[PDB]
Amino acid sequence: TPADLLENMSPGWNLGNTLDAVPTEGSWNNPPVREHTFDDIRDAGFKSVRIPVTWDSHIGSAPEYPIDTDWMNRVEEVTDWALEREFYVVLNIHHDSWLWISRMGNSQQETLDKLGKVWKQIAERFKNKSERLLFEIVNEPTGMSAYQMNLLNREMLNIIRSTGGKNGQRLVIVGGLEDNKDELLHSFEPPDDDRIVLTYHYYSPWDYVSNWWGRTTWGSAAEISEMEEDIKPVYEKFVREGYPVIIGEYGTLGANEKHSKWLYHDTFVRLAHKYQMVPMWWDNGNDQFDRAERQWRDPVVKEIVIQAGRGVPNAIIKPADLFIKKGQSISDQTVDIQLNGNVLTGIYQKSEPLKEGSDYTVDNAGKTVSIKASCLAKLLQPGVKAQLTFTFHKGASQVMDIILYDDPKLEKSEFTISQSAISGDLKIPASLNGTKLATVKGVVDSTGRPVLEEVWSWTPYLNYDEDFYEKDGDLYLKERVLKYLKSDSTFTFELWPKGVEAVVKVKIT
Repeated sequence: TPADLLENMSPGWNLGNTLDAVPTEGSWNNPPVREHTFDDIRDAGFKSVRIPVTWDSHIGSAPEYPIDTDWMNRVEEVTDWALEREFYVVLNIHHDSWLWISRMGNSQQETLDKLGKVWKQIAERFKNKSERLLFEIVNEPTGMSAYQMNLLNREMLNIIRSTGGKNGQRLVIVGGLEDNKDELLHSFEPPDDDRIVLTYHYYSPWDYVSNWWGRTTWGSAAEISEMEEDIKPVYEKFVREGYPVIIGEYGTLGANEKHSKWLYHDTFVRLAHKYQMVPMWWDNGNDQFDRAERQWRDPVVKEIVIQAGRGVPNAIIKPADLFIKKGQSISDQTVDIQLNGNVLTGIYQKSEPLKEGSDYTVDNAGKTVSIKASCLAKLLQPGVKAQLTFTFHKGASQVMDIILYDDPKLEKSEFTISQSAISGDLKIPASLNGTKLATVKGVVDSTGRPVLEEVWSWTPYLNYDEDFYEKDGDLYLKERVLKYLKSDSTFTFELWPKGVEAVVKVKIT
């Protein structure tokens, strides 16, 4: 049942940008995966792992398309490591989707024949593995009609089932075009098979999860309702008619603001759990778990996923970052808690409890905390001076950073660039003094229009990572942005806390 799949697999995590890298494992930002990484993911409490695999460069010539023996052995080695740790494991065909499977539209007979020969080999090799191994037919398929998609699912499923044995009953994961929710609802037709699982990916709102166009925060009543409105119809059409469902990918993709990130993950994973959908977290190796340091970049959001993935609601504090300016008058500070049914059990500085009464008070409802000013003053150069851990009877703890900040200071605020010597990003050395980068906008000085008008006409706000970023306290404008510059322009780096900014002028010769 869908309930069974949820109990057994929720929550999951993706081994992203690894076996799916191009041309081979280790070609991108992760080295080839080490066995102990699976021990670390198990320590975290994930019940399942998705192992995206890109087969492309390891597939031999027509007509038999033999998969390189060393590659097949490697994929089995990693898959076995995961299975030995009692994970439910999803094995797929990944970036092949746009590398060659998208030739389906223009050359179906040849492409479908090739994919069939590939799936037959994968199915044969993994035929005798535990039922904890699931096959996913193809990641985010594109370049074909909805009819072709349905045909592809049917034909590949038939190939897997025809190998017999344990593959006769193995769960197989199928979706619509682009693993898209709307396609699943409207153009997808379930194969006639009672051992399939449906899938879609979820990354909405795209501009929030990616921090595009200044969308730095998430969590309005409208946004929460829209998220449930995206998910509920898949439950109504499919889950309550008995189809298990896996959300093969979800998560933030560069969004950094802490409260919103925590709220987004708690809300989504709780909705997934509510509607009996298995949520599998996307992590490209730089997003969440640091495999080299063997620690999570944001431990709190991980604990939120682990608890919400088990149907345990998490309490959410606001603010998550408490900004106090150097020199400012220190008053009692209010912390609101969205309890989500939980009860606050204490507030700690590491292992040392704060004293209720003198350090802080709580209202009768237990959801509004006042941190007394003398306590704050004791807790406090700019930077993180303290971390307060809010513990709850159930669910993840919330950690609030106490940050002393001051006005950000730029060594240089005006830069000259020529249109013919542009090569690499523009570095803007800064002393951010405890502040954090939120977003950036760029305006052409003479016209008042967006610097990137040629691509995004409606806004001057830029996109995280592809246009701007912060690194080691310095600010950067990407080469992409510089190439669109025609005359003198002004960039406004908006920081946390809100209202703090740094203005940089760029002169064009």
